[PDB]
Amino acid sequence: LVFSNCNYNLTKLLSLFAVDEFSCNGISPDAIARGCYSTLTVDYFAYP
Amino acid sequence: YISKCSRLTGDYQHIETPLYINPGEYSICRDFAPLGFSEDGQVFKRTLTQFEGGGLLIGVGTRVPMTANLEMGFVISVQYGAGTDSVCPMLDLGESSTITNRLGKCVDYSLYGVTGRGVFQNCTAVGVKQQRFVYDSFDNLVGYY
Amino acid sequence: YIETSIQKVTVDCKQYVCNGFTRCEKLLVEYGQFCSKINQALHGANLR
Amino acid sequence: LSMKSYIRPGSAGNIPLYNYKQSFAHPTCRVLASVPPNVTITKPEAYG
Amino acid sequence: QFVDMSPASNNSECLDSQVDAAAFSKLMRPYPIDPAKVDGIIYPLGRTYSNITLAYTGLFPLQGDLGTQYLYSASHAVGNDGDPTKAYISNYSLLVNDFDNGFVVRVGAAANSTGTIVISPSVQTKIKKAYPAFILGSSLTNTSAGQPLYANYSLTIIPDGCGTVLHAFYCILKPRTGNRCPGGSGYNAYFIYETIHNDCNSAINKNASLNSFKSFFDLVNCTFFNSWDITADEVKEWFGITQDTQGVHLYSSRKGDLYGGNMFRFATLPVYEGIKYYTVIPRSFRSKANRREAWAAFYVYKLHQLTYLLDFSVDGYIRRTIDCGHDDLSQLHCSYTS
Ligand SMILES: *[C@@H]1O[C@H](CO)[C@@H](O[C@@H]2O[C@H](CO)[C@@H](O[C@@H]3O[C@H](CO)[C@@H](O)[C@H](O)[C@H]3NC(C)=O)[C@H](O)[C@H]2NC(C)=O)[C@H](O)[C@H]1NC(C)=O
Ligand SMILES: *[C@@H]1O[C@H](CO)[C@@H](O[C@@H]2O[C@H](CO)[C@@H](O)[C@H](O)[C@H]2NC(C)=O)[C@H](O)[C@H]1NC(C)=O
Ligand SMILES: *[C@@H]1O[C@H](CO)[C@@H](O[C@@H]2O[C@H](CO)[C@@H](O)[C@H](O)[C@H]2NC(C)=O)[C@H](O)[C@H]1NC(C)=O
Ligand SMILES: *[C@@H]1O[C@H](CO)[C@@H](O)[C@H](O)[C@H]1NC(C)=O
Ligand SMILES: *[C@@H]1O[C@H](CO)[C@@H](O)[C@H](O)[C@H]1NC(C)=O
Ligand SMILES: *[C@@H]1O[C@H](CO)[C@@H](O)[C@H](O)[C@H]1NC(C)=O
Ligand SMILES: *[C@@H]1O[C@H](CO)[C@@H](O)[C@H](O)[C@H]1NC(C)=O
Ligand SMILES: *[C@@H]1O[C@H](CO)[C@@H](O)[C@H](O)[C@H]1NC(C)=O
Repeated sequence: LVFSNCNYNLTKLLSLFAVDEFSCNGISPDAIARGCYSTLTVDYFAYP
Repeated sequence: YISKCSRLTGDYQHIETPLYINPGEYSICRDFAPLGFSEDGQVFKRTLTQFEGGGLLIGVGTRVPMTANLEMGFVISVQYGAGTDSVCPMLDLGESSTITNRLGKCVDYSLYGVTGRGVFQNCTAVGVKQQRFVYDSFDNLVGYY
Repeated sequence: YIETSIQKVTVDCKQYVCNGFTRCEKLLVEYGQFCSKINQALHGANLR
Repeated sequence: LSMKSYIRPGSAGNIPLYNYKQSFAHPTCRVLASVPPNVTITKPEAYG
Repeated sequence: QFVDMSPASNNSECLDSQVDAAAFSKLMRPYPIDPAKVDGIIYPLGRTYSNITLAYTGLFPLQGDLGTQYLYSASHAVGNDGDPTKAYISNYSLLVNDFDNGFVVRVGAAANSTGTIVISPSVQTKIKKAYPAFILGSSLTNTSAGQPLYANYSLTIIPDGCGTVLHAFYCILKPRTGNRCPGGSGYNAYFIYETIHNDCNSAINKNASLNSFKSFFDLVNCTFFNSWDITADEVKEWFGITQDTQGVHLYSSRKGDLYGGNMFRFATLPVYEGIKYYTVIPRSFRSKANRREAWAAFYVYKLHQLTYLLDFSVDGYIRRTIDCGHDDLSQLHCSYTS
């Protein structure tokens, strides 16, 4: 999913998932969660 | 998950070349079983045409039991300077959203996904208006539309 | 004995730094405003 | 222990905002442990 | 989650045509890539400069590259005022190319000038701009004898509306089983064909070429369908197609620099599979023999990962470029970035 020119509700994303592991390179979660970006790209899959 | 994806070649079909994917790319063995593998270690064979290279493409798939709760993986990537529109968290329009009266004072600007510190003045239009940011040789912002 | 000159040496910034490895050169493209300054400085010193 | 990722430095949850933020002015260690059955520390009714 | 292509073609069989590759292969009016006259240059994304020269590393064509030349002919018509009978096309549809990095297209090169008519060598008339049609995909197959047909999902880019609308749809092509169609008995070639009388000299039908396409393939589940509007003129222009992790980006000069010729992005389609092959669809023009007019060729240059030296005017447009690897003097000029 490619996101450009939109706004996302963080309240929902906090509740719809229970995070078990963060691992970030170059960025931190509370910079995607507090800053505005030219584009987001999310690759999602089902993984044990 | 796919555990073996290799190309068979040879008159005796005795040459195996493992096929590896590049970052952020799909696999040629994706279309063997797009949904899932019905049995552990399931093996599929398919023939390739001359345009792709030819031979017997081979795939093997492994099956892992489903857990009580669906567990998911996400890869998030942020791209800078890929346009003139931005992705943002839902937030109220800040009262600091105007600059018409604070010309000449150092401010921390966050404009459409480009961030920095600067002083704004009124100037004549240069560059292409369509792209909203004018840069110098050293990748510093010098004009804003 | 009176010395009147030194040996004129010039350097290739993209060969000294990255010994022909294309993996290294691609990271040096972000640089290369620091290579020209080395190349231009040595050209002037040899010109003088 | 199921919310360990939310106590890490750089999480995007509500723990660093309204619950607990760690200070890195000094050498620090964040330890998550489990109290054995026979150790006398009364459990709360739930986590909050 | 699928757009519906409800007006499916009910045609009994695909239209007959005669393919003659030798006739088109003879014509040649080369256009080597010349950095001095800015050619096929993608303007930097999301940023502009004014009155400055710098070095940009991106997707650029090679200097002095001949490219590939494609021609669109007229249609066979019996009688001076008779309606067109059958299509005259080249074998473009049977050839599979590589999309490795992307490609740029010179369009409307021979506009405003006289030239021969392909179908009738004797007739010489003024040439008109003809936009290309593309199919891009990631996997292939054959009918039975080796004619190439695209697999599950294909991006199809077709101009319509007598050169006034551009249609791009990412969807599934199912070979139709009609007579002499790709799933039929005698499959010579697939092409798009439009009658000038139906649309151009009337309320312009923005679906003619798409309707012709539906005769050859059925549009199975067929995710998305996008359409942009094209102003009608006879100016030369540039077009470009690129792909990366955000999808398939489309560039054109008409979006921002109609006269200078710099290419600006206007669309980012969500095609993330990874395009490996592309093919030009023959586009025959159908009308009477007297109305027959020659249509300008287009040139498909191939993009490579290169560095150029770009000169930006005060208005922000590019007027001079140097390919930094063509020869020693070019590398010297880029080394001093001036
Ligand atoms: C083929 O013929 C076309 C017309 O038959 C030519 O189209 C003309 O191109 C001119 C530029 O070469 C245009 O001039 C522009 O006019 C606008 C309107 O006022 C100005 O803003 C622009 O500044 C001006 N361009 C420049 C560079 O100053 C004409 O308007 C335009 N006319 C029509 C009817 O389209 C083609 O140029 C000509 N050559 C080619 C290669 O197609
Ligand atoms: C041209 O063809 C397109 C097919 O892509 C038509 O768009 C669809 O038309 C059908 C039939 O009316 C509708 O049910 C669909 O909802 C349309 N698609 C969308 C996305 O709205 C289009 O109407 C045709 N135009 C003309 C003039 O025939
Ligand atoms: C075209 O596709 C066919 C099947 O889809 C491929 O199979 C061969 O087809 C040729 C004739 O086209 C037959 O003589 C062979 O016996 C077929 N092989 C098998 C194993 O059945 C064919 O390889 C593809 N390519 C060409 C050039 O025909
Ligand atoms: C958080 O999400 C809720 C949805 O229930 C929404 O009403 C609220 O506005 C969001 N927070 C902010 C700051 O927008
Ligand atoms: C297509 O036509 C060209 C021009 O003659 C020819 O060289 C080529 O072999 C043809 N290809 C096919 C597949 O017919
Ligand atoms: C553009 O840059 C040149 C290079 O120094 C300079 O001489 C000139 O004044 C600048 N402005 C214009 C309008 O050319
Ligand atoms: C793609 O098309 C081929 C053609 O036969 C088919 O075998 C294959 O299953 C298709 N792929 C998917 C994912 O359905
Ligand atoms: C189109 O979608 C339907 C339902 O989603 C599916 O059954 C069908 O196989 C799809 N078409 C192809 C060619 O796979």
